[PDB]
Amino acid sequence: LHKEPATLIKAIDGDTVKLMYKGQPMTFRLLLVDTPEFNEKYGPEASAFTKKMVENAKKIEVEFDKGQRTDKYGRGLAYIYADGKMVDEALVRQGLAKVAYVYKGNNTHEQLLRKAEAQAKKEKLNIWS
Ligand SMILES: Cc1cn([C@H]2C[C@H](OP(=O)(O)O)[C@@H](COP(=O)(O)O)O2)c(=O)[nH]c1=O
Ligand SMILES: [Ca+2]
Repeated sequence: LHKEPATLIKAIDGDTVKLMYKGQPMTFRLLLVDTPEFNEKYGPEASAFTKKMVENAKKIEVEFDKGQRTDKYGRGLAYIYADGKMVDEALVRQGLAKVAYVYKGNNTHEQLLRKAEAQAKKEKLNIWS
């Protein structure tokens, strides 16, 4: 896989962000995770966590997987990095997302994320508390 440039336009919630990619605004849905909706338990903390990560970053990057690059809603499907740290993984490591939506062909980072989830759960963090 390859990292490509993007710039933040706006934080949305725990697992969606609006980025400018190839000069066009698009909403990205983070691969292989599910955050709670803002209205649900840990939803606000997930949203805040992603927001801080993306807003504090000097360099945002998009990494597409091998599969589908857009979903049925028009959202970009990619892993998102903030100064080299994957947001998708970080949310899972902190117990603020579950590994989820694992589809054939877009699952390169599955086992990385599962390992993070196991550690969050062992620590009883947030969702796992
Ligand atoms: C993360 C992800 C979501 N989706 C679709 C499946 C779900 O459809 P439904 O809307 O029909 O439930 C929805 C979940 O996204 P959200 O968790 O953002 O709601 O987005 C994909 O198709 N591919 C993906 O990789
Ligand atoms: Ca969600």
